[PDB]
Amino acid sequence: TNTKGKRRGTRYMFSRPFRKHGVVPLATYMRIYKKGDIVDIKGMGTVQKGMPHKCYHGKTGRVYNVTQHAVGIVVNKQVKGKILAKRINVRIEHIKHSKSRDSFLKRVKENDQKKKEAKEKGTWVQLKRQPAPPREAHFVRTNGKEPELLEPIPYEFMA
Amino acid sequence: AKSKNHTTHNQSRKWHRNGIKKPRSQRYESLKGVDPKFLRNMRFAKKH
Amino acid sequence: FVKVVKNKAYFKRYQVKFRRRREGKTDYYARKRLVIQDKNKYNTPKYRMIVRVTNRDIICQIAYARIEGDMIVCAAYAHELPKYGVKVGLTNYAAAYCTGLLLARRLLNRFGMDKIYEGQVEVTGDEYNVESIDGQPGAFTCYLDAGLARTTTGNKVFGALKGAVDGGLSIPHSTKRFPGYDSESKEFNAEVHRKHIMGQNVADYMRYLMEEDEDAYKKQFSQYIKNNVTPDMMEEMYKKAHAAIRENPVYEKKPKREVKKKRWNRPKMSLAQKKDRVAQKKASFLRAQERAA
Amino acid sequence: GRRPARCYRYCKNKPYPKSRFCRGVPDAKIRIFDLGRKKAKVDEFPLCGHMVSDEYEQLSSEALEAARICANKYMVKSCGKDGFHIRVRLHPFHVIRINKMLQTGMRGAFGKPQGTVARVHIGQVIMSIRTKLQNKEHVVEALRRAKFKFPGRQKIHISKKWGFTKFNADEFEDMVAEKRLIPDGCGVKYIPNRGPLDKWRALHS
Amino acid sequence: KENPMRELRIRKLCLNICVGESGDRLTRAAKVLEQLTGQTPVFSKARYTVRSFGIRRNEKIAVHCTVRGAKAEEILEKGLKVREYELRKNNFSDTGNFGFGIQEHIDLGIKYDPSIGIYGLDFYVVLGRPGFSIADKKRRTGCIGAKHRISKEEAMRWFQQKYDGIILPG
RNA sequence: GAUUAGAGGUCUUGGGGCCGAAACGAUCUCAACCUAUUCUCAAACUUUAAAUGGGUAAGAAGCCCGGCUCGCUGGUGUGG
RNA sequence: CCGUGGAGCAGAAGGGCAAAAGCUCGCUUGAUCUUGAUUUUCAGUACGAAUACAGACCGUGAAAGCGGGGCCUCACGAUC
RNA sequence: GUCUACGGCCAUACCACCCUGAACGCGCCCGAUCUCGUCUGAUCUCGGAAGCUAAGCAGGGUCGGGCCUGGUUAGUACUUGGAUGGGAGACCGCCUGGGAAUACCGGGUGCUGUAGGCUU
Ligand SMILES: [Mg+2]
Ligand SMILES: [Mg+2]
Ligand SMILES: [Mg+2]
Ligand SMILES: [Mg+2]
Ligand SMILES: [Mg+2]
Ligand SMILES: [Mg+2]
Ligand SMILES: [Mg+2]
Ligand SMILES: [Mg+2]
Ligand SMILES: [Mg+2]
Ligand SMILES: [Mg+2]
Ligand SMILES: [Mg+2]
Ligand SMILES: [Mg+2]
Ligand SMILES: [Mg+2]
Ligand SMILES: [Mg+2]
Repeated sequence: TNTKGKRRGTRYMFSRPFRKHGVVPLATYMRIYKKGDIVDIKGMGTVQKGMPHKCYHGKTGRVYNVTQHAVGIVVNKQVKGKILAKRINVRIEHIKHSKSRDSFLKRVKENDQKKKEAKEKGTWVQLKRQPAPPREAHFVRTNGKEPELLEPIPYEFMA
Repeated sequence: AKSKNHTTHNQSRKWHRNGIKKPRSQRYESLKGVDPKFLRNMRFAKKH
Repeated sequence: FVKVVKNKAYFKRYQVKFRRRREGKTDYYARKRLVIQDKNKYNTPKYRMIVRVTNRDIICQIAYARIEGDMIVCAAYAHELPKYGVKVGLTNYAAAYCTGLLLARRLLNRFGMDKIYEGQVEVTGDEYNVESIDGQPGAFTCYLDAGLARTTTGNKVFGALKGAVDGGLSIPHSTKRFPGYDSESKEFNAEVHRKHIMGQNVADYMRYLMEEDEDAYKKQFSQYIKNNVTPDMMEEMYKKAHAAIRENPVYEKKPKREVKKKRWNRPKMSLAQKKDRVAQKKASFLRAQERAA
Repeated sequence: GRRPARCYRYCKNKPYPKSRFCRGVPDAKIRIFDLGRKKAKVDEFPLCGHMVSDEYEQLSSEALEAARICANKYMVKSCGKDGFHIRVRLHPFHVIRINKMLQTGMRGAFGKPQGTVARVHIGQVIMSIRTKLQNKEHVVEALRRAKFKFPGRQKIHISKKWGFTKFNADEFEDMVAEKRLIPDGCGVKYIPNRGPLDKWRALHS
Repeated sequence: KENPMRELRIRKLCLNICVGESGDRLTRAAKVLEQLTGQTPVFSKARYTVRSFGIRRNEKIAVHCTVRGAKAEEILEKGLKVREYELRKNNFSDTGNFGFGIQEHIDLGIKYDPSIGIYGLDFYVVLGRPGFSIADKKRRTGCIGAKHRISKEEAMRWFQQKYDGIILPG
C-alpha cells in the first residue's frame, strides 16, 4: 500500500515556480487579514514553518483567528460521505486573499448606489444578473462583395 | 485463500443515497481555539 | 578549448535577484525581520529610523512600510547643519549626533510633542532612556536600521541613535557600541562618549598636527582654516548648534524655480530610424565592396 | 532463442527505457543507423524517399537491422557502392521483459530485460534513402523489398523535400542561390535576418 | 592626452613559501619570511590528502603574507634586482598581474643563518588601477568595466617603462 | 539523463606516419576537444501545457450611520 | 578572472536554500518549567510526529527580532 | 529632464561591447591621532576634500543574446459525452462540446510610491 507521510506526492505541489526561487517578496508579509475574510490556501515550500497539509492546497476558507505570525482558518474537507468544517493554523506565507468575494462586495456597493439613486426618479432598473439571453434579430449587410466559396482541399500526404 | 484487497466501488453511491450534507453553518460560532489574551480582553470588555 | 559558461542555456535558466539586492543597497534578510508588523497588530505602523552615512552627508529618516512602498514621515539631512551653525565637518560623529537630534526634534515639533519629552537637554553621553508620562501622549518609539554598515563599537549610526535618544525618541539600545565601551573591562566611559559627541577627538588631532607639522595639517583640514574654526571653539559651536536645533527644528522647503524644459540626455530612437540605419549600412557596405573588389 | 515477435507487437506498457532503474539491459543488435556515401553534400542527392509506418506498434531492434541490411544490399547491387545514403530514423529505446519459467509460478512475476524495441506511431518515418534523381524506381524497389522484414503495414512516399532537409526541393536551389541557407556536411544552415550585421557582411563578402 | 589617475599602480604583492610538511622547517620558513616582510605571516592548511607528496588533511604546509605600498615596491625592487630585471613573455597573466620565484632567499639582502637553513619563495604582484576597490567593497559592489581593466600588453608596457626591464621571449 | 550523423576551427592534448640534431618550424592525417547544425527518446525528465475536474462567492447572519467598554495594541478616543 | 548553485546542508529520495538553511568565528543551553487548542493516520479513537498560541525563567543581538532541538517529509511503545 | 535616501512589483529591469554625462548628488580619491579590525588602514571603522568622470552609476546604440508580449504551427495534437460505426486486430472515421506546445515570423527593452534636491 502507500505511505502515510505528511508530504507524500508533493514534489510538484510544494515546489517553487520556474525562475521564482529565492527571497519571498515582502508584500505577502505586509498584508492585513482580519476576522472573517475569505482566503485561499497555497502551500509554499520556501518556508517550512506552519505549512498546511497537502489536502488543503487550493482550498478556500474563512479566517476566524489572527495571531502574531499565523492565521487560523475554517475550511471544509470532504471525508468519505460527510464534509467537516475544520479549523487549521497556517503561517502567513502560504495564504492569499481570495478575489472571489471582492467582486461580490463591489457589486453590492454598486447596485445599492443605483438603488438609492432613481428612487426619487421612480424609474425601473434591473439588478439581478440575468443569464446570457439569446441573440436578437439583426441585419448582416453585404457591401456588394459576394461571399466566397469554401471547398474541402484534396487529400495529399505530408509525412 | 486469497481475497480482494481494497476497493471503493459502491462508496459514492452509498454516500449520495443519503446526501453529503454541508456542515450546519450558523451565526454566533464558538470562541474556542481563539488567542487566549485576546479572549481575556473580550471577557474584560464584556464585564465592564 | 573550453566551454562557454555564459551560454544561451545559462541565460535562459538564469534568475535575477531583486533590484535592490543587485544594486547592493538593501539586505532583504534583515528587512524582513525589521519592517514586518505582527499580524494581530493589523495596520498599526511599525516606525523605524534609517541612518545612512554617505561620503559627504548623513541621511536620517523615519519610515514605516506600506505595500505600495514605505512612506517617510520625517527626514533630516546633515547638510542642513550650516543653517544652525556647523559650517564644516558634516560627516563626523558630532555631525551625526546633531543630525539625529535635529530629526528627533523635527518629528516632535511636527507632531505636537515638544513640551513633553524634552530628553537630555544637558548632554552627558551616558545611558539615557525616555519614559512615557501618564496622562500624556506616549513617547515615540522606533528601531534603528543600520543597513549594510558594520555595527562595531563607535559607529556613526550609533552616534545618530544617541543623538535622537537624547532628543526624546524612545529607541531600545544598549551602551555597548557607543564609543567609550571598553571590551576588556566591559565598562562604559560616559566622559569618553561625551568628548566623542562634542568632537574633542578632532580637537586633539588638530592640536597634534600643531605639535609637529603645518603643511600636512593644512592638507588634512583645508576648509577648517577657510571657515576659521579652532580646536577649542568646537565644543562651544556644537553646544550652540544643539541649542539652535532645540530652539527651531521646523523645516521650510526651498521655493521651487520654474524649469526651462531642456533635455540633457539622448532620447530613444524609433523603429523607423533604427531600421533605416541598418538598411543604409547594408547599402553602404555593398557599394564599398563592389568598388574594393 | 528469442520469443516470437508476435509476443511484443503492441505498445501495451509505458515506455521503459534503459536507465539507473532498468539495469542489465543487453545491447541492442542494431548499432549502425546510416551508411552508404554519408560523407556527401546536399546538392548531389536531391531525391529522398521515406518508408512510413501505417500502424501504431513497436518494431524490434533486430528487425530494424535486418531491413537496413536488405536495403543496403539491394542498393549496392543497383546504384553502385556510393550512389545512395541510408538513414534508419528509429532508435530502439523501449526495453521489453521476460519472466522465464526455469516452480514459483506467477509469484514475483516481474520480468528481466530481454531486448529493445522502438515504438512507432501512425505516419512516422522508419527509413529514409537519399540519392540522385534518376534512381527513383531503385529507391522504391529497395524500400518495397525492405518492407518484408517488418510486421504490420508500411507505405512508400517520395518526399517533396530536398534530401534530408526540411525545405521544399522546388525552391531549395533558389534559396541557396539567394543565400538564405548555407550548405554544410549533409545538411543546411538557415540564415535568418536577425543576427548581427557582422555575419551578414562575412557571408556576403 | 591622458587621464591623470587612470594610470597603473601596484596594489598588492604576495610572498609565499610552500614547504610541504609541518614542523621546524615550517616555523623557520615563517621566521625568514617575517624577517623579510617586517610583519607576521600566516599558515595555510592542506586542502586535501595526497600521499604522493606525503601530506594529509588540515596541516600547515605553507606560509604566506601580503604587502601594500612602500614595503611592497621595496621588496619588489629587491626581487627584480635579484632577477636582474629580466622576465619572460609567459610570466604575465591575462588579467595584468605577474610574478616569479627566487630559488633562495639570502641573496636579496638576508643574512645567512645556518640554523634556519635555506628557502626559496614565490613573488606575485597584482597590478591595480584607481577604482579597483569597487570590485570588493561591501556596500555597492560592482564590476570594473571593460576599458578600466588591465591587459597583458599594458602590464608589459608598464614593466618595461617604469622599471626599464627587458621581456625576453619564451 | 540517454542518442545518430556529417560540417568549420585550433594547438588544447593524444595516435599513425614525414622532412627535420631539434624547433606549436613544417606535411598529411586519425582522434579526442570547441562552435554552429542534425536523427531519435523518458513511469521514477522538463521550459510550456490542455479537456474532464476540486474548492470558494452570488446579501437581512447584508450594507450605512451614531454612541459606549476594554486590564489588548497603541505617537494619536490610534488599531482591533 | 569567469562561475544561478552545476557544491554543501549526517543518512534514502524528493522539495528548499546565496550578504543563506552553505563555510569560519563569538557567546550560550528554548533539547528547560506549565495549562489548554489544532493538524497528520483516523472511527474522525489512541500512540508517534507536527503546527499556531498563552503563562514564567532564560540565551543571543545595538536592535527589530529569533529560539521551547536538528531546513521539511522517518528514526518509535498501552494496561499491570 | 534628472538624481539621492528608503522602497513595491522583481530581466520590458539581466548579460556583452561601444558613445555621451550641464548643475546638485552618488562616487572614485587623500590620510590612520582618536573609535575599530586585519598577515596587510586591501576590506571594515574613523578623520578629511588636492584631483577625476578613468571606473561604478545614469541615458543612448547593437538587422546583439536573453527576457516579455503577439501571429503562424492550428481547429493540427489531445480530449467530455454517443452510436447494433468501420476493422481479424492494431487502431481509425463520424456526431456533440472544449481546445494546446516547438521550430518559423513580428513588436517592446522597466513602470511606479514617500521624502528631499539640481535644472536659479
Ligand atoms: Mg479469483
Ligand atoms: Mg473481504
Ligand atoms: Mg544584520
Ligand atoms: Mg513456437
Ligand atoms: Mg502491461
Ligand atoms: Mg547570516
Ligand atoms: Mg514564550
Ligand atoms: Mg543546522
Ligand atoms: Mg585607503
Ligand atoms: Mg563614471
Ligand atoms: Mg566614460
Ligand atoms: Mg534580440
Ligand atoms: Mg523615483
Ligand atoms: Mg542660465
